[PDB]
Amino acid sequence: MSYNYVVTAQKPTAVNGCVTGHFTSAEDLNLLIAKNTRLEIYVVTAEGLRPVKEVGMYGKIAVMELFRPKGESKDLLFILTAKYNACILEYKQSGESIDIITRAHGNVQDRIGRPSETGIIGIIDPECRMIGLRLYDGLFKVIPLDRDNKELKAFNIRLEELHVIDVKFLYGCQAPTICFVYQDPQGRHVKTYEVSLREKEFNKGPWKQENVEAEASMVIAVPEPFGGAIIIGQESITYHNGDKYLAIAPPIIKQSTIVCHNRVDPNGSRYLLGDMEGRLFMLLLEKEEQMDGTVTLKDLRVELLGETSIAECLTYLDNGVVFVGSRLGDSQLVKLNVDSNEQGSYVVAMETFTNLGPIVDMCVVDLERQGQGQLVTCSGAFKEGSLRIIRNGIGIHEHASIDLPGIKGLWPLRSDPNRETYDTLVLSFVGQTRVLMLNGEEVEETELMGFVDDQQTFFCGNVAHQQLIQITSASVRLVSQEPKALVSEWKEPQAKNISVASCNSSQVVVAVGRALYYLQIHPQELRQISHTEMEHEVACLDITPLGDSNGLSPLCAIGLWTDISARILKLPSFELLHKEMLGGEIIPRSILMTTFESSHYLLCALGDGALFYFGLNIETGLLSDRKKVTLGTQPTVLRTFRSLSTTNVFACSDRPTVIYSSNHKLVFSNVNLKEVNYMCPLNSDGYPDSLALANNSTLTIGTIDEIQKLHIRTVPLYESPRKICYQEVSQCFGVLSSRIEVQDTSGGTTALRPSASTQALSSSVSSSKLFSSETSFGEEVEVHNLLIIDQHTFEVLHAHQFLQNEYALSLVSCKLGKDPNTYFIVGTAMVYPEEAEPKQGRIVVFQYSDGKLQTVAEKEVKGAVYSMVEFNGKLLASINSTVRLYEWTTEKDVRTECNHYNNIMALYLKTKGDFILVGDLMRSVLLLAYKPMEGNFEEIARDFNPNWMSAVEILDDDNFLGAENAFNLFVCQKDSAATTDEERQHLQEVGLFHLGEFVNVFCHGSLVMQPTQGSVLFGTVNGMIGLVTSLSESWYNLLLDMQNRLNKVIKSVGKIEHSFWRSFHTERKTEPATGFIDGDLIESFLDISRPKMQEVVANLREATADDLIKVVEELTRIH
Repeated sequence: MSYNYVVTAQKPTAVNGCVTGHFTSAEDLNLLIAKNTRLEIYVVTAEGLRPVKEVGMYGKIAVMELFRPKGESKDLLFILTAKYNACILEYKQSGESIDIITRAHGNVQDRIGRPSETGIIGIIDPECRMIGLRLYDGLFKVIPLDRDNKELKAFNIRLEELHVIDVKFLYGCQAPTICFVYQDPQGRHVKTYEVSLREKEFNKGPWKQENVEAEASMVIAVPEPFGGAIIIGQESITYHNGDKYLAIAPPIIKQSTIVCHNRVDPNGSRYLLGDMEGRLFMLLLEKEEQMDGTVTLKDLRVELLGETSIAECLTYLDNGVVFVGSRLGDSQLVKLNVDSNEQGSYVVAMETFTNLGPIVDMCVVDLERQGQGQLVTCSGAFKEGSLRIIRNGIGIHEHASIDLPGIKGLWPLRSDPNRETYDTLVLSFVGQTRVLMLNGEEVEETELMGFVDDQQTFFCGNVAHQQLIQITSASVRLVSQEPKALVSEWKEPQAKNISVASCNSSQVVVAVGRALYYLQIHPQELRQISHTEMEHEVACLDITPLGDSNGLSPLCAIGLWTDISARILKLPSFELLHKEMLGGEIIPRSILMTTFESSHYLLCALGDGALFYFGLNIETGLLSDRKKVTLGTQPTVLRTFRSLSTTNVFACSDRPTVIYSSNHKLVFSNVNLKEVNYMCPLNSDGYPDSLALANNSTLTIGTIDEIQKLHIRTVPLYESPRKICYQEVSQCFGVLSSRIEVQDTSGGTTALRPSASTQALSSSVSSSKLFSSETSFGEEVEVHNLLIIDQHTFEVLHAHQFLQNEYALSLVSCKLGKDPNTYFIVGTAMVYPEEAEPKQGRIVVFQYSDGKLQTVAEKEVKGAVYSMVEFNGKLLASINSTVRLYEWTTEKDVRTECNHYNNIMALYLKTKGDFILVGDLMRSVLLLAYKPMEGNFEEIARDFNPNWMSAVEILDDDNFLGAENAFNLFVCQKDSAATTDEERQHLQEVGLFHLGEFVNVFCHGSLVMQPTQGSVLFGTVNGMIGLVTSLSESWYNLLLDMQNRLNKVIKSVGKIEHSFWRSFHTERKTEPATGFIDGDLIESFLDISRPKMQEVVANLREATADDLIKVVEELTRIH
């Protein structure tokens, strides 16, 4: 009985790979960035990066190189997956659309062979003669790249060298030559082989085998004008070619390990090198032009250019710009300058891109105290360490709220000449019009000697010539602004109510039923120009300069009444241009024509809740892009606001929505408000970049946040955060962090930079004497702290430092025993350098009150305290293969009963309100319940068959979620079978599914606000935030069917079956997925085309596309 649903909440933000070339067009410079399962394509330009296509793969990308075979117009992309999916790709965009076509594809998995330390390595020979894969110890796969072999049939060559460190094909060879650094006793060396694909063998290197530094770990092939290879290790860098050898031991490098490199100049003359500690260096190869032998190379040299944030991936874009691809911190675009600046850095940050980085731990908390939910995460590592608050939707800060009922409309008001901005706002009612005034934040009501106070207004804008138009239903008026009066007044030649308004600034378009009059605001006078009548009744009109016109407006858009029609037509005349009939009998409420960028847009909202979106030429009006997307259930009221430069539309509805721009589409995210019936933008003096917003019965103004479906706040810490616990009563968080210091001259550890725990506002250091038992004069130590962060400011209120070599591993916020107070409790371990497994630890009790952090109680323990949780009233801790329950004395002391415990090593632990427990010992999951007799736990049940756990969660009384270090998820369940002794002792695994991420933390909570059931989010190493829910058996089945029908249709990038991708996979076993659905796949159903869509949804059970789009949209709202 297990039936679960997973979706991505936030795609991965960590950068794993990033290569450079011309994939789009021969003469076009791209940057290809690899996330885990995301390939992101950019075109480099003057500003920075212009995006073009963002695909997702059904696998983790492990190798990403570009290359161009003979007779090949631009470069192809080669990619290998972690699950051994090879493929070559081509970028094809001709038409309006773009496509990654799959030239070739195949699975290079080998039945035998064990995965080598350093992992999958993928290289391509310089004349593209082959693909070189190192996947397994003692094996080198070769893929011939000729014109055929569209299946990437490879062959293997035996490799006598059991442990390879790195490998690249060498440059300038009359035959595939590979250069590698392997290891055997005797240290490590660099050997060579030629590759005969005429007969599958290695031949013999173009040169002999030399030794290398024990830590040689990167091989670099340098191009033809020098050839040879560069070998980087610690404390030395070297050059190898033939009987040539150079080498340098620049001390600058001895410190951290060089981790990545990238070619600056194609001469091979310069290279970027990145540290673990984030230093960027420039390597430079000193040429020498000899008489008329050739161009040789004389010497190497390394210069520190500065620091970037820890680089995984590094890539000289162009013109001194470099992309920094980070996995432990934010990525960035950075400029190299020739002169150094202040700080003496040749590097300068131009742009930073968010990385939720390693989510090491998290929790959900309603920070604003509103029924919604926010994620707060411990993110990053070392200097890149931080907190992120992720919050859903766009929000708006409120200032003035008037208890004002019934409002049918809202238009700006500038009561002065051309002195800019606005000072009065006008509110259409029911059958009235009541003007205001603003001497600031003041909101009095007095009218104008020129508008009507008993005539519902349909418009209240500005024009020219000292003029304020008020289109009433009875009469398009015109007001004098200096004298303050009536300049003129228009009236339907019969006396017929104006049904629908429309006024830009320099011109008008009323409609009185099916007829239309066009009137111009000329010098102190209205000016009739036209009359046409429509096949049906007019529901709504737009006039607005959509481009190359300063108020005199070309077109006129329209939604009609019986046939549900939308139409664009030429205003001077009203001649029909062309139109789109839609469905149903629900009429259009609103229609809008607004431009954002290099696409002109025409939007049409129905009155059931639907919205449809159009392409328009400013010039003709061709029936351009169309698809049914829904919003609230009420009629939307479209409208135009001022944001930044990229100004946009607000959708008023029972579900307030914004339409922004991203790559070149228009965002579609929620505004976090009850319901907005109408809204006009603003500038006004007492309320500056505001917006006004009515409803049922209120009025308010205010600004607008970012955009994205998710808002993210960063809180830098300059140090690793490790755990986090909200403590409401204190209105703050606890976060365990560690930082690195070093052995100074006095040995004393010091500090590499200031950071949360050192820069803290208040401070304190442990002072216990519980221990009293050696060090190296120059090395590294970690120093751990508990930080107290205010949930509003996020300042480090207080930082407590632990004992030397004490590591905090676990954190709790709770109340214990009968004590009213709420403590932060921390579990630790004395981590001495040699003897691995901890012999000692502490359980410390801390209190935060009036403003200080007291150290209530202490309690020594005989081992590391890997984790703990507040059970029912006692405190349940896990100490090094032992589980104990602690009682909180009424005298304020934590005490246990050694006659009592359970022998287990719970790395991970959870509890269900009952007396239930989910532990983890030797790769297994266990369900234990606290029996008050034996005063122990009872091992109700476990999951036999290993599983290297990384996270764990209780879904409910009988279902338990597990996450393992193979990127799989699983669900164990208490089997309800006879013989309630043993069958009931083995919890069977009722579900499996290959996630693709590495889960570090589970937690109950949601990000959306106020029918599936249950909700569990998880954070990963890659920054990706997931979500897991339960379903009913019918939904599981409808959806399971859905999936199958869905694969048949959707074209998988590198032609990889979704069924294989999601199939559970650990090196031991391989099974298909079960009790698992990915809404990720399931939500792709919306981006498909109708023709494809009715191809799905064909036999169960009305089975409608429209009907089935409705369920899928109802599932998107889970996040």
